Amino acid sequence: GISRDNWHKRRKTGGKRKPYHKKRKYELGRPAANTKIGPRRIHTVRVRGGNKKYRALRLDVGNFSWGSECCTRKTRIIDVVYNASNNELVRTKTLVKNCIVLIDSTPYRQWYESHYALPLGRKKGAKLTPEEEEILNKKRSKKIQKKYDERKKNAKISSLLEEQFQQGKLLACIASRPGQCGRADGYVLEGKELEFYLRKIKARKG
Amino acid sequence: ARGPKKHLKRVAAPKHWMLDKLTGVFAPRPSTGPHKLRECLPLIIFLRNKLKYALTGDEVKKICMQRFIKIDGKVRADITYPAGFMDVISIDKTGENFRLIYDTKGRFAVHRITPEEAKYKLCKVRKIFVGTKGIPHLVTHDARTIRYPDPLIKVNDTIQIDLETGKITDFIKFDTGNLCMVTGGANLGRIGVITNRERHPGSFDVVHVKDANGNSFATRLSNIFVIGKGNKPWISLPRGKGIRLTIAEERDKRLAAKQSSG
Amino acid sequence: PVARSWVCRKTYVTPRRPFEKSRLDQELKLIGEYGLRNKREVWRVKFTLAKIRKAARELLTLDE
Amino acid sequence: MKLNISFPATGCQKLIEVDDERKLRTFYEKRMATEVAADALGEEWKGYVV
Amino acid sequence: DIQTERAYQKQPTIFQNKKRVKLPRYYKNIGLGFKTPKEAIEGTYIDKKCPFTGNVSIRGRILSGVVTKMKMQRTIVIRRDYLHYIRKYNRFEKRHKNMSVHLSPCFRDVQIGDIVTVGECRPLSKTVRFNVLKVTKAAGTKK
RNA sequence: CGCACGCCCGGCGGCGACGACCCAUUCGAACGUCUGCCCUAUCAACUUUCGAUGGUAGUCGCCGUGCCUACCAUGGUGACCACGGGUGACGGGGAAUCAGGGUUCGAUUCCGGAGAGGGAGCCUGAGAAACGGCUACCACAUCCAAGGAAGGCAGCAGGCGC
RNA sequence: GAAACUGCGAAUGGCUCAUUAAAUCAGUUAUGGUUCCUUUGGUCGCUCGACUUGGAUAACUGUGGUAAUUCUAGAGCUAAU
Repeated sequence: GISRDNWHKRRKTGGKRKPYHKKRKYELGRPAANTKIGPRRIHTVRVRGGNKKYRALRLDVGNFSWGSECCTRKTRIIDVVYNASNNELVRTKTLVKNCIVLIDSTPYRQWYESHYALPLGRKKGAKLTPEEEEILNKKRSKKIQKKYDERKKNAKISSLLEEQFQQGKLLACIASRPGQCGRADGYVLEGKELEFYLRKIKARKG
Repeated sequence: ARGPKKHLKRVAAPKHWMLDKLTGVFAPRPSTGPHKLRECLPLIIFLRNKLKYALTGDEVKKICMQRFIKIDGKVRADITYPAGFMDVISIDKTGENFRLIYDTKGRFAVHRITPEEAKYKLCKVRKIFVGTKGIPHLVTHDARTIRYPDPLIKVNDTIQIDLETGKITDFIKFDTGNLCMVTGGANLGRIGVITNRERHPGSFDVVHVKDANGNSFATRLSNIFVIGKGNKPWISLPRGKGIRLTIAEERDKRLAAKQSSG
Repeated sequence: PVARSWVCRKTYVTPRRPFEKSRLDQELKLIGEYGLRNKREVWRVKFTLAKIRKAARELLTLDE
Repeated sequence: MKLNISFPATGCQKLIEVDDERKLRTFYEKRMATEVAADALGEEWKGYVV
Repeated sequence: DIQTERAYQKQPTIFQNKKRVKLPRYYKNIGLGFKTPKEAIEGTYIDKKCPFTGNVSIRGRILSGVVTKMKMQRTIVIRRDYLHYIRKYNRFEKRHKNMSVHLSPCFRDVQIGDIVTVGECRPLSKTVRFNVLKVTKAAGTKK
């Protein structure tokens, strides 16, 4: 059907090839997955050798990684902002590999607070009134507190990250082919990558 | 071709089988196994053509379905099972044991061995490997995977394995000054002492071999088998002892034995 | 695809000039003296000799 | 329009031929696998649904 | 200077967001006695298809032509000359076969006429299968 | 699932058959590298904004790749014969003829390719774009209670036509 | 031990040369850029949380359709690697 072959298109010299055989199967080709954002929907494609290949047609969750301290959590994709290849893949917000998405910052914040015993986001004059957040931020023995005061030293977050946390949504880049593995796994944008992409989103936006 | 091929025509059959033309159209396409299609000896060929125990492929079928023939200490009820190099074929009811090692010419000789020698075989290691728990792995020339080997054995050595346990006893390192039988190319069956190895990064490394009588010949490294340390082979050899004398010498020896018979 | 030979070969060569008096006379003297049945049986022995002489020549040209 | 009429729990069945129009006039514009009362078919078929 | 294309250009193996308190570079010697040149180690360019600072393995053939054209993007046309031997007339005939070959920005200045050594790699584009591995400046070319 | 039936206080296990994610192996397959083909100039310029040659990121595929999307770059080939046209052209191992060179043939039993009336599309399976598989249309064509049913000899024989 | 369900094979073999002019094909190398039934050899108490479970279907039994085909609808009974 959808042919994936070299013999259908002109030689290096601009001379036409006359096809010496009809379409073979291994010269295969199938329609594009076109993965949207919605409730989990995955169809299975049986491929050469009797192996499987999962078509994610809708996805909500995704395994994203805060790379600077090896904090990976399953979060909830909310929307797409910028795609490098094509900008109709933004309009009809398709999930493809290496597209910029926004994710829920809540599992990263929860880990950050429970690891450093310091607040992240939570704007000045934050009423922490359930006060089991204050349990996670206070009430230790002696030597355990020494370990936690030792560690809070190197919890200096990049201001670019700290804004996104306080807004409540982080930028991430999809590192897995979602149309072939049925997964929207990626990494949270940081440093020079983040400054590059934040310029690109603002510039395009206007 | 829309899939794997199952018929092998008699003219396409490997030449070392010495199959006659006017018998049929086909030869026995060897069933998949440890050795390659091209370089094996199918059990029907060895049993019917070489030994002359059977006359037809149906007679060979009638033998091999009584569990008589044992290849490498396991019963093989497949008449086109590929029996290749170094393989040990023990028939119990007759009380006879054969090791398939090459004639001095490019074919398999029918070399009888003793009950005590038909208990092991030499395997050329093909690739060393680490498994899924830092467990080291060997792969041999006859498709055997041996795990937890000796930590010195490397990619071109020879190992002596036992045909009950399938475990490594002793091994011969691939060095200069070690006996090697040549198991591929023009020099097929030539025994000699390794003189040199010539390294070519990206290409096939050629290895110089010295025969007993000062005959020097090269072969690609792949087609060499270290069968002994020094001049001492760890197996028994056919009559000739892998020299491959010239055609003028073979004539002289033939008509010497002829005229002596008279 | 059958189990047959197809390996046949002519064992004689007809001479170029069909009516040379000296050649007719030569061949009849062989036919009569030895009681051959026809010319072919003489041309056959010419051809076998011609092959042997060719193989001798082709080895004699090779350096000793 | 013959009727292949089978009783399951009995496990017996019979071909019963029809040539009264009015009997069949109910069955029309139904779909397959719907229970329909045979009270109308004949007086031996009374309180029956097929 | 770099990152002209819409997607962010990085050597994808090296990680550049290690928390602290120069950028590192990934490269390799590509075997067969080729000196991984100085620009590979001390450049700041990004290339998928550089044999030194990229994901291509050199294996198979090692051929050599003369640089003919340098008018396409990180690619050049070399011209390979040989003598084909006709059998009937016991003489040769001068033939040629020019191939599109991938030039890394590693080799900073090559001039049309320079001698190139090329290593076979996987197919890089429609017609590109070879990589420039060392350049030998054409006869003289000092001034 | 099948044969052998066992070894102590209701205790107590060997040969095989079948099956299985992964690994190597065997059989391959697939897409690439370098060099190689007949006649033709009454075929000298050809290819490209609907892929032509490259770059980046995707899509798809068993995988590498303009294979195909989007945005960029102006490239690729050519008197060393490109582009186009012709073949009573499937390629090769080989065959006939020969002093030495050579010329002509190779549908034809071995290897490789392509096709099953002409194109196209697919199910099942490890492997098929299969035709002694299915689904359409084009050409032909069989059987009809006229509503419908069924086709594929360039398999072995055999019939018409040529 | 017929039938039927299941498993495997039917992609090989055979036939012809219409296509096809760097295409096919031949020698030479690459997969460090892939898939692989079958075979042979490894693996298969590596995991920390029932002395054998379930509801259908065929062959079979019976009731039928249209002129027709290797068309098959309906009912009752029963299996599994």
